[PDB]
Amino acid sequence: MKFTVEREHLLKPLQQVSGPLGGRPTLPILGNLLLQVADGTLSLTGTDLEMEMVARVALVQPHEPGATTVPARKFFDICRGLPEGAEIAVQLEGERMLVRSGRSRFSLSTLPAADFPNLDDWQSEVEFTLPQATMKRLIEATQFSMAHQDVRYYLNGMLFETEGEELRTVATDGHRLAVCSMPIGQSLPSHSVIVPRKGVIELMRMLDGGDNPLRVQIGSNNIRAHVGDFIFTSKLVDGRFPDYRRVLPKNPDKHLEAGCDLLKQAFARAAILSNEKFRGVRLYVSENQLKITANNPEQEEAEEILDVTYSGAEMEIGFNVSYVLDVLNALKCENVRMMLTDSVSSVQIEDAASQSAAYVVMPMRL
Amino acid sequence: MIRLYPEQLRAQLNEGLRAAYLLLGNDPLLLQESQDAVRQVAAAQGFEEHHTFSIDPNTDWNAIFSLCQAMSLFASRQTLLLLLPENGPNAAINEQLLTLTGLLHDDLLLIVRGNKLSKAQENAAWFTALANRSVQVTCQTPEQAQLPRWVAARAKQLNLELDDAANQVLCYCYEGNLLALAQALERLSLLWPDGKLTLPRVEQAVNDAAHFTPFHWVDALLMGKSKRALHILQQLRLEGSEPVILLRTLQRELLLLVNLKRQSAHTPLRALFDKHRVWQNRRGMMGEALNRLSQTQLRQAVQLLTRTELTLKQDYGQSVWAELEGLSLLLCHKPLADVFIDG
Amino acid sequence: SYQVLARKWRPQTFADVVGQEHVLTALANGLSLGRIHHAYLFSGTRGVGKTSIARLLAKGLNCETGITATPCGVCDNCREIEQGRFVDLIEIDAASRTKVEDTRDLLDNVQYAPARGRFKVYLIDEVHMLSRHSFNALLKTLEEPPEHVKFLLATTDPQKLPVTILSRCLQFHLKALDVEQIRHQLEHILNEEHIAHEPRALQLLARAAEGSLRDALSLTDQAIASGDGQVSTQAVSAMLGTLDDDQALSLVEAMVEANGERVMALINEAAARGIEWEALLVEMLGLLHRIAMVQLSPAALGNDMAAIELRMRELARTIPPTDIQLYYQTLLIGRKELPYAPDRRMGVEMTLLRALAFHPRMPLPEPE
Amino acid sequence: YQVLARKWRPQTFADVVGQEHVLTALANGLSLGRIHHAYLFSGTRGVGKTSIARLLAKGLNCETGITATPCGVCDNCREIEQGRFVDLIEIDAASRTKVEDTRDLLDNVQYAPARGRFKVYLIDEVHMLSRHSFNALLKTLEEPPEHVKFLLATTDPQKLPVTILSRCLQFHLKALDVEQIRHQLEHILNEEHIAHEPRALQLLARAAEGSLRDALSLTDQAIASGDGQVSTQAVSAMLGTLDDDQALSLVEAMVEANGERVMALINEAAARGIEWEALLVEMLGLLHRIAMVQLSPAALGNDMAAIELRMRELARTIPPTDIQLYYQTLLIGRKELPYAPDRRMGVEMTLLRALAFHPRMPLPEPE
Amino acid sequence: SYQVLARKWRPQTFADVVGQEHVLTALANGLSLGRIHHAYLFSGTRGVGKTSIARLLAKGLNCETGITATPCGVCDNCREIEQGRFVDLIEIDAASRTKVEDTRDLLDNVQYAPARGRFKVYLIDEVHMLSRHSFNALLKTLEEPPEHVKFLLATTDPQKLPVTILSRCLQFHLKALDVEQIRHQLEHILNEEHIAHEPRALQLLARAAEGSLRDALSLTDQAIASGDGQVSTQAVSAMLGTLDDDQALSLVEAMVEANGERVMALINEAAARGIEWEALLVEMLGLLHRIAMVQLSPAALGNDMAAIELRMRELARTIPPTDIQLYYQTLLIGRKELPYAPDRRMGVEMTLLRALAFHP
Ligand SMILES: Nc1ncnc2c1ncn2[C@@H]1O[C@H](COP(=O)(O)OP(=O)(O)OP(O)(O)=S)[C@@H](O)[C@H]1O
Ligand SMILES: Nc1ncnc2c1ncn2[C@@H]1O[C@H](COP(=O)(O)OP(=O)(O)OP(O)(O)=S)[C@@H](O)[C@H]1O
Ligand SMILES: Nc1ncnc2c1ncn2[C@@H]1O[C@H](COP(=O)(O)OP(=O)(O)OP(O)(O)=S)[C@@H](O)[C@H]1O
Ligand SMILES: [Mg+2]
Ligand SMILES: [Mg+2]
Ligand SMILES: [Mg+2]
Ligand SMILES: [Zn+2]
Ligand SMILES: [Zn+2]
Ligand SMILES: [Zn+2]
Repeated sequence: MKFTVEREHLLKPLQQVSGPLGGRPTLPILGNLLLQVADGTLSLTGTDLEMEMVARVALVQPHEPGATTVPARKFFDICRGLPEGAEIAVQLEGERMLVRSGRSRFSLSTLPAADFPNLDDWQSEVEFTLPQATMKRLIEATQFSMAHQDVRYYLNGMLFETEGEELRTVATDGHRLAVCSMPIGQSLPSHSVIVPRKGVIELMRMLDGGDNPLRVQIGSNNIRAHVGDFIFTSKLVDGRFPDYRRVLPKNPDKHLEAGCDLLKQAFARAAILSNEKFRGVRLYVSENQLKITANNPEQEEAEEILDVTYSGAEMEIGFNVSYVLDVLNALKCENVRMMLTDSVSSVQIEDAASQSAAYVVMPMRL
Repeated sequence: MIRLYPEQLRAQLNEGLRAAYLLLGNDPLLLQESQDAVRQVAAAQGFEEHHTFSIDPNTDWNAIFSLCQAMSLFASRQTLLLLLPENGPNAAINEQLLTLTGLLHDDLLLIVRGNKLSKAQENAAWFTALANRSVQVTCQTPEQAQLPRWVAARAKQLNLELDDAANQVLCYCYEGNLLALAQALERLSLLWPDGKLTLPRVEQAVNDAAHFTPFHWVDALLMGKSKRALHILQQLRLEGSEPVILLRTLQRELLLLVNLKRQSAHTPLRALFDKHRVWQNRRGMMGEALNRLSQTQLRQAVQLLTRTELTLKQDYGQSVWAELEGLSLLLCHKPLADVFIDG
Repeated sequence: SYQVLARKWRPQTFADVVGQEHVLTALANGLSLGRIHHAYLFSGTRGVGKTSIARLLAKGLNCETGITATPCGVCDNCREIEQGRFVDLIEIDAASRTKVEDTRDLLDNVQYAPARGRFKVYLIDEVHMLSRHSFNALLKTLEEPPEHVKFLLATTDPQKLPVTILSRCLQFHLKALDVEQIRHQLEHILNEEHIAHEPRALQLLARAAEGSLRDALSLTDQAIASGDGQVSTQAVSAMLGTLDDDQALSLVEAMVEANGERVMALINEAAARGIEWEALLVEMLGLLHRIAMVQLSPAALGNDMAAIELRMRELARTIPPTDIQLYYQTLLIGRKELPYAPDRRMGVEMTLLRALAFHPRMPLPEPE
Repeated sequence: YQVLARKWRPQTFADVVGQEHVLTALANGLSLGRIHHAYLFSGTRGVGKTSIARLLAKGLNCETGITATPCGVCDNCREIEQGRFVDLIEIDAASRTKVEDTRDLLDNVQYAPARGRFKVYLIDEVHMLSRHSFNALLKTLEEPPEHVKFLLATTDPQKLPVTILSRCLQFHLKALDVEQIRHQLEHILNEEHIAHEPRALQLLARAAEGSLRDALSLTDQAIASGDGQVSTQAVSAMLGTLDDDQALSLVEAMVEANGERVMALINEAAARGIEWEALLVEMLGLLHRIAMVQLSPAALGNDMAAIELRMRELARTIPPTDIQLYYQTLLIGRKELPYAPDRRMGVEMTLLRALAFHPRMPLPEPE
Repeated sequence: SYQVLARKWRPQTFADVVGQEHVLTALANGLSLGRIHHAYLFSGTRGVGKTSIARLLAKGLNCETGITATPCGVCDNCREIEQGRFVDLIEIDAASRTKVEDTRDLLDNVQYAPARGRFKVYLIDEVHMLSRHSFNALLKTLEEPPEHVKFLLATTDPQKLPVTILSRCLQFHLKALDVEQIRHQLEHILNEEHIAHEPRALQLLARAAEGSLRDALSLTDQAIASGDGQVSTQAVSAMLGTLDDDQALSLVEAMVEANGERVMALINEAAARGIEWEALLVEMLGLLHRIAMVQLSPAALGNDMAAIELRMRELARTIPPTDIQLYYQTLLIGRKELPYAPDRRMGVEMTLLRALAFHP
């Protein structure tokens, strides 16, 4: 084995692969990144067992094929500490790796590549390309509702369901469900898989608004994403995400269309004037009127009156200010329509113009 | 306001669920099975949420309030379980509990698990408020006398056949560890489908896994059964319990016995018992201990205890258990010349 | 290196498991009927098969064939488990993983699905050492685990473990293998390796193992080393004599039978061992106290010790209370005066001689 | 100029004196190739635990191959001899007692050895490790990498967990015999071209109970005291132990109930300038030896052979009861020596106690 | 600046030290021959020259004129060591440096070469106070240290140290200085200090020194302060509470002859005069020992007690030896328990009454 590269090309991919890999490793070899040179490409995998980040770089020097695992921290320190623009030549002698840079030489201990946890040959159940913009929109629309810490492990992540030429993402935390759909354009078999919170966070971190077609591969228990010359593999969280079809109300006859900015500023004023925790704000909606009052039995009622465009039946609902504020933040537009059935039902929020994304929340009982 | 037992709780659930439930006691198996039965009945009724929380000052309450004031998106009529702290509710916990009772909703099914409350802790605002619709299931661990009947009933419910010898072996091996007792019964049922469990059958597939407390050891010494005292000492030693608490518990009763024996020469026992305000159930036990041994004993016992304490916290050795078992045998109707024990 | 017997002779199938018949039958029934509990707790002593049985259960539960009580032993999963490099077989120790951060990481990783196994088995060892926070976290995650995960706990002192863990875990406490089973297993191992041996040597090794197959394997490996590729009675007897540390009991026996030359030989052996002399006196005093208590009540001899049970019983029944009292008093006096003796060795010898062939003139309570 | 203990450390299996059983076992294991992955060494201080461990490490990592007779000339042998062998990891249990430190130590076990054929670990005083450290070490001890060997060592093996004991091959080194210590001292002194006397070597061997390191340290101190020579007088003065003949005469005078000889002997001892407690200890030792001779015939070593016959006479003439009486009187006097007005006064009063309560010939009792 | 006699007269050469001839000879021979060990443990009672001998050895090793048996004491390094300034002579207190970090840095800085001298001497005091883990960690350093560091260990009692430490160290047993050596040293110091002194005062101070020369110097300084700058017999006797009279003999006679009232009156008047009770017990023990000696051999009695000869002789003729031994035993028991009694007077009275209980 032998190859030669420039530290400029390796500073970024090494940082990427070594980013998620932090703290002590469960297995010693998991603390080491596996670098393999073959067919003119050097691929470095910073495996974390649960997640694998692979960065590929191009080799033009007369390298030699070969793979080996080496501790990530000290190798990254060696690459970073060399003079800017210095070329690094890596070779394998015996069980050690020799690094040459001009007048400087280093030796590192390397474990065998066989003991490295092999990426199983599982074939992707559903493979498909997709632009970055659609994926970023889906993540933004269905990331505020997933539970950060819940006993139900399957609700920590969010469920991606591919059906026909459509990809849908549904996220929830026991009170609200946000569902966003996008036509892929290519027919695919039906399949549902739950992606964990950390996996989606890493995925959205990888997104950079580039022109590289993001290729998604959904397997039996693994989800892989190819962006240009970078690979991110995560293990799907098991369980069974509850079906969203039953959650969606059938006929929410009552409708309320109002300026999104007006509701945003009203909720912000209520929150800043009702910073006290607990005591979800009670909103009384009536013909061309919306009065938001603090439920705080002790703090003075900071009632705020707004002139909404509603002209239906009047009622008072004890919502949570933070929940509605976050839901409206997730829907950044000028107008918003909320549809409900009765006093006890799941109010569904949507954009007055677009209806691809649905925000079925429910009121907090009072 | 109905006080019930886990054995008959199934009928109470079947006739109709109640707004408030609370399991009070120390027996782990009884509490666990009562909780499982209540949860299963609730699920059959149509309750899908099984939220569980542990009461502690570090833990917050905003999530609890939000969940009690909110339904479930894909379910309804939640159920909430509260794990009381081992020591018991304090003033802040009392305020939290009365607040919960204030906004308690019928759709929420309240369950409470923890150590049995005391008389002072029994009376409270939230307790009185819930008394209108409170069913409390006593969950105490049955005494040694009540253990054989309990295990016999458990075996009969499992369609097994136990003789006196097998019942005694099970009681000896799993005294105070009824969870392990039930697990052993299940294992024996699986091993022998015939259902007839004779003495070899049980004895060849059991292990000594009983759990005790120092009060049990003091009671055993008072009764005078050497085998039980040695067994409980072995169990406490294997559990890692330090001997200081055992020595203090023994010392309290030893001093009480010495005082009673010395002052009983010309004083009625009843007056002394009334003045000392000792447990009514322990009057006969104290009388038996007093009449079982004379003033010739209770003197080398105190000197032996002092020697044990000195050798414990001055020499810092590991032979404290030997001295403890020697004192245990001494307190029984045994010769115990005391030359070995250096009483 | 030719490997080692303990590593080579790990039981790779349920059929070749020595003893533990009840646990084996229960596990086989559970695997055949398809009923698997959330958590399993293998307890007992060292070198009885807790880890071996746990690994057998893991490989039979994730075998390519399915959930079977007789794993093939040749598929990818079985071979990987035998080699101890199966990704889903997550072996952890409570020793260095009691930290809050490590427990939280384990709990977070539990939710993930197995990589290539039907079940993600967690083989935790020495669970009795888990801190209160870690213990509570384990209880909470065991309250309702995902269907794809399994926990195979392997402790050694269940008394430390509160019964709460048992509230959601099924226990299969192992028992001592007994002398006959250990001897038969040693004979089979030696014959399978074409190793010459004598029956008395195997009997001695089995009796010295003290109900632990791993101890027996280590002892027979030592015998092979000292025996030069052949176990013999003289070699194993010499090895035991070198390794024996029961000098206190032998000294007590010699004192009981008033065998002066035996006492001198045992003292010389102890000096060769170089044990602390005051420690030896304390051990002998404790043995005498235990003998006295056993005489007072047969139950006084706890089951914690079994290698010297017969010796203790015979000594207790033979000697009268007065003789054991005199021995105890003489040993106590010797221990008290040991610091001022010309030498620790000389003090021990003097007190032994006084106990075995003398008697102290007791004081007289002169009338007032 | 270099210390005797360091300079004369064993460099081959032959150089080791005593411990025949462990040496034979290790040699047979290395020759047959049936090498275990975890060896525990036990014994007393200075017996040679570390020496044997380093010899085994040399044998395993020798360039010529795995053998029970390492060459001692290849690079690995020289490096291990100098204590500068990279693969031979000499670890101290007390240095890393917490679980975190031992976990850090075990994290690097998987890596292959630098140049040696095995990554030998030598832990000193392993009993100092905490219970958690032992439990963490259990897994690696049971199934270590094929290129990893553990060589535990501790003076107290009873502190180790039963699991650790069962996971490793135990070798309990025995305290070296007095004759073996004397022979080793004579051999090293002859090799160093140093004059010595048999009595001095006997005294040094007696002083060193079973620890040859103590014998070497005492030999070096005697070399310093005697100005490059080991003379009987120099060793006797350094040890502060007067000749056995004087104590024997003292006890003979004591038993004979003639106090004039006792007074003369103590005056001579005072003139000699010898600490009184040493004299009392010697008298107690002589009494104990007489009692042992009464118990059994072969109770005196060859070192005392020069005065054996005389001693035997005291065994025959003196009953056992009065021997015990004298022993107890001397012991109680030694108990009272620190609180006496003077050491000479204390010893004189103890001897007067012995004479006054003499059974055969009590001191006169004037009313 | 004024300094106490202990600091003023600290030995500065191997010839100024009194006693301990064997250890000094061994050290000098080792330095001369070049056979120097890396671990010198000094064991002995207080005030016998532990620190003094250790500092002298350090000076000899670090002298700029090579390794010399008797350091000159005038070099830069020699003077710095004499003044406690030498950086390479690290004086460590075991009790203070018991924490883990202390020992860890102690064994981590050994690799650094000495700043000034040729040896980085480590003088560890009262080594028995170090923790067991400290000894275990330091075993490796004490076994095969680099050839630039010497460990000097000082402990009041060596048995408390781990056996391994004793194995790896050369033990020097500093013999307790006898009365004659202490008297000679005090006489020399007072003569060199231009202070008048009486032989009786020097003998009493040496006797009260209890084998430690630092205690002797402290007592001399106390007498100087109280004795208006004069070591007079009367001043020393008053300071030390020495009877040196017939009161002790009369009290012993009363004790032997029962007559509790006489013993109580004697103790009461002795307390009124304010004497030292330990001195009284020591005097009684000496008298009883002398009585026993004369019973064994009449010629063993001096002439100093001539004025009380016959009466003393009467005891030797009247008290059987066994009773003398009993009284001596009771007095020693009282001596042992006198510090722990509720009061010194109570302890003495209990001892004397216990002795009174004994009788033929
Ligand atoms: N029941 C058994 N049948 C056959 N071999 C056994 C048995 N128990 C132990 N052995 C042998 O001993 C070796 C180690 O046994 P283990 O199963 O690790 O003991 P253990 O119960 O794990 O002790 P612990 O849990 O570490 S205290 C195995 O590889 C076998 O060679
Ligand atoms: N069995 C032995 N054979 C030969 N020389 C020995 C023997 N034991 C001790 N020595 C000598 O004494 C020195 C000290 O031996 P070591 O083996 O280092 O002592 P040690 O037993 O390792 O110390 P411990 O046990 O950790 S306190 C050696 O360098 C030899 O000179
Ligand atoms: N052997 C001695 N020769 C001369 N002076 C001595 C001797 N021993 C003590 N001294 C005097 O006593 C002073 C202090 O005593 P040290 O020399 O420190 O003895 P020491 O044994 O170190 O005392 P300790 O053990 O620390 S209390 C010295 O400065 C001398 O003046
Ligand atoms: Mg195991
Ligand atoms: Mg060693
Ligand atoms: Mg000093
Ligand atoms: Zn298989
Ligand atoms: Zn070699
Ligand atoms: Zn100089």
